[PDB]
Amino acid sequence: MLMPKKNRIAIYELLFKEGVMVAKKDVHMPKHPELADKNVPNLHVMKAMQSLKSRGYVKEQFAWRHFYWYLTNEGIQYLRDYLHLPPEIVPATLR
Amino acid sequence: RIRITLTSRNVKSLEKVCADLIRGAKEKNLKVKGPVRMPTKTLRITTRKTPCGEGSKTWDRFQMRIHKRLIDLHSPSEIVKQITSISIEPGVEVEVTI
Amino acid sequence: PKKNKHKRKKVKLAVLKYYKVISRLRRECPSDECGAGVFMASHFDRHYCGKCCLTYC
Amino acid sequence: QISKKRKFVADGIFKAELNEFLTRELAEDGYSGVEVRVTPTRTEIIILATRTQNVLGEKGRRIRELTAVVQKRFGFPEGSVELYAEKVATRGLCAIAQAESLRYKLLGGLAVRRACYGVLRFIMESGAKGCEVVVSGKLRGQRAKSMKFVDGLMIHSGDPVNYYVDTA
Amino acid sequence: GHQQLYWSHPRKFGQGSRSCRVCSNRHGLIRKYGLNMCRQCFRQYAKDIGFIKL
RNA sequence: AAAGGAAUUGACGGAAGGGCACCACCAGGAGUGGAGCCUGCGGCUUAAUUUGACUCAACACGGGAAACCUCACCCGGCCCGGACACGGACAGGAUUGACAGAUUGAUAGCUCUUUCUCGAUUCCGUGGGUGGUGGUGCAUGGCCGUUCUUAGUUGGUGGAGCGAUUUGUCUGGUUAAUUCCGAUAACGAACGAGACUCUGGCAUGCUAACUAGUUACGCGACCGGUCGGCGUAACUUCUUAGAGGGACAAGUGGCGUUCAGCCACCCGAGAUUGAGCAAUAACAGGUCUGUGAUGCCCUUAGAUGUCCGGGGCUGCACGCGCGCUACACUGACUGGCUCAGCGUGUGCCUACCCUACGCCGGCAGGCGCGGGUAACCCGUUGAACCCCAUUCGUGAUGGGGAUCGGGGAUUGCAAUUAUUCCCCAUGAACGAGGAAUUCCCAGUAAGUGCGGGUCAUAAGCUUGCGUUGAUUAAGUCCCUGCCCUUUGUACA
Ligand SMILES: [Zn+2]
Ligand SMILES: [Zn+2]
Repeated sequence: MLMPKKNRIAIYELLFKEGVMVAKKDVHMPKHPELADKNVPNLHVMKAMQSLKSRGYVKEQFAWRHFYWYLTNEGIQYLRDYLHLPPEIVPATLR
Repeated sequence: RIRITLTSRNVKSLEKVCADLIRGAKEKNLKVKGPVRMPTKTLRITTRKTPCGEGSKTWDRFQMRIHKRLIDLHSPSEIVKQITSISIEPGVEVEVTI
Repeated sequence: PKKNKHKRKKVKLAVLKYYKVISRLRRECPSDECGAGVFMASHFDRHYCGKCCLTYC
Repeated sequence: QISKKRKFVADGIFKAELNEFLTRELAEDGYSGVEVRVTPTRTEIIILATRTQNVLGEKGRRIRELTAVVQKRFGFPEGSVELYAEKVATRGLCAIAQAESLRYKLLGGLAVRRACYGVLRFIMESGAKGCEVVVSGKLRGQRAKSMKFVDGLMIHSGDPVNYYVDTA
Repeated sequence: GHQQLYWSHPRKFGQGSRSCRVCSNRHGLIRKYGLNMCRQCFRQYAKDIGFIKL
């Protein structure tokens, strides 16, 4: 879907920020809970993570109208290349 | 004048930890006034059993009891930290105010 | 019948129609979120910049 | 602030969603149940599993991932949650672990009867008094029916089905 | 679509303003004490919350 | 490619005999059925009057009391939330947003006219998918109802039989009960019943306490007394709630194969308190409309996804059922008086709360300072019926308050097809209901109110709480179902 690049790189920078991703099934929330500042919609995160899923870059669970997203190592090198990084910087799950 | 307030859903763990706390405070002999038994609040939700409403209309009755107690003591208010370190048994939770 | 879809209309190389060669060929939009190159379209009884949705006259 | 009743209800909903989510992720781990113990230095969440080596992932990746997702989803603060794995003594006396084991045997595929008799034989060899396993559904052909596999004795009514009988 | 008429209806004070907190249904809810589950999802997790038949 | 013989278990009968149950009658009570009204269902109309259910085991049932959402359903329109891969496109720009004006029901760049912003996320066809409260509960799970809460069900060693299988589990007595006694080729057991958990009934004996009370005081107020009127030290009777105790057919008389037990009566708080739980195993029972439980089929962009708007489920020559209100003098209407108890109370998601007291109105209400996350404030919960005096005088009357007009307030984005409330007006059958039938055995039926649910507004329904509180039975198989034994089969 046709979003700004800034909200998309804030979404991908959130996933590189902590390593995991949870959304709240929300079609109609105006703002994300963590991402109210940087102005991200929740539909942006959910369809951005489905575009990650449909190539196989994230592992998904859905429980109690909450999403869970677990990043593959294909996503680790992909977020080392799409987000532009020094090669010694690791996600917080590996520290 | 520090009052420790205990709350649980079962009576036996709460009775053991209230007995242990008054034994630890009667071994050091502060002024402790005894456990004051506040009345139990039953949360009852009476739902229907059947998921589509076809049968002979039998009804289902759930409940949960909340047992609410307290102990009140007069002491220095930093002596009081050393009694609430033995009370960490699950169920019962401790709220302290002065 | 049927309701038709909207296709993006194609004016061809209007990028030199923002200038006249030094001297611009259309008038400027006053803005703080826009500016430094942002002009208003001069229609026959109105004047139009896109982002502020501003009409003049 | 908030009531005593609404506090007890909302903590019960926390137990319900935590056990449901941990069942829905952790099929492979031997997940049987969770244990909360809350002290205000650190709030401690203890998972019951029979095989810890699939709980950790790669050098403990998924247990720190689990700490991170419980910190993110329930609104937990930065650094009040850490996550442990307790070893359960008997797999054959927990119905959730054996229910997952029969589920994994039948989902990876087997005869249904030799699966159920391996489960009944292991439960009666582990030291229980009794067992009952019903696998029902489209067993043989396209018409569904009940198939019951029992051994030993079982108590069925009264108050002692609440502490002598484990079900799943 | 337009973001001035799409989902412009008030989702305060409605039967569509509340739903089950587990299974996304709005019918036959249990609103008391902040459960907000429908009755079926009460009866699955009933002993897991602590509501016990006695 | 079996037709047939003998024998066992089961199902079934338009056979014989026992047993149980107020989902049976008998003793009887309140009723129902006839009457207006709320509400569900059958039809009838609609563009739609969505839908599942049709004997208990459908019809106040989907916790379904829908004004929008709900919401499926109709009329018209926006929307990708078609995720990825192959190819077309493309920085001479893939393309997102958009003012005025035609359009529309619309302040939908919806589209067309018109021509600015944005800059590789994005657009074009393929494949594959996604979404469904769309079907089929006759592909299914989970769960629930029902046979059935009736008292049934099964191993081990032993007997009988070549064998399927049988006895154990029965002629009888007894039990609420395959509960027991007794008879006895059976002896010992397991599940169900019972035990068990929760509640009710007792305690001057324990533990006891400014969020609970008693009482001896000290003072204030009123003509020894009254004070819920203001504050102190001893106690745990009243409140709260734990730990143990307690009732066991134990004591007595009688009946009784002197055995199970049954009946009667003292001492006693109490001599069947009530609910949860619930076996073998089955039905083509209901539910794909609780489900991101689902298998397949379906539709998938002039959608059965998804949103916004008017409409619908509420319609009525008409049935059937749950209910409410009454047909009055034990009453009605007006004043006074005095008493409860289960419980609810400021919310991740999210606007939605219990209300004291003072001022203004005849009401719903308006306005402000307060208290409360609860044994603290509403709250001594000053509840209704019942009680004590006034009037009415058997009349369709002052019972009945159905239908029907104008007005005021509250909720809400919005009350028309009146949501609710109050003021005034209007006075319909109905005078105690026929064949059939429903429910019930002690704090019971019934009379009467108060909390919870659903809820922005809220109960003629349901779920509980108490209050006033009886007649009648202490049994039978006549009726209605059901189980069991013997018996017949060409039925499995
Ligand atoms: Zn502008
Ligand atoms: Zn529920």
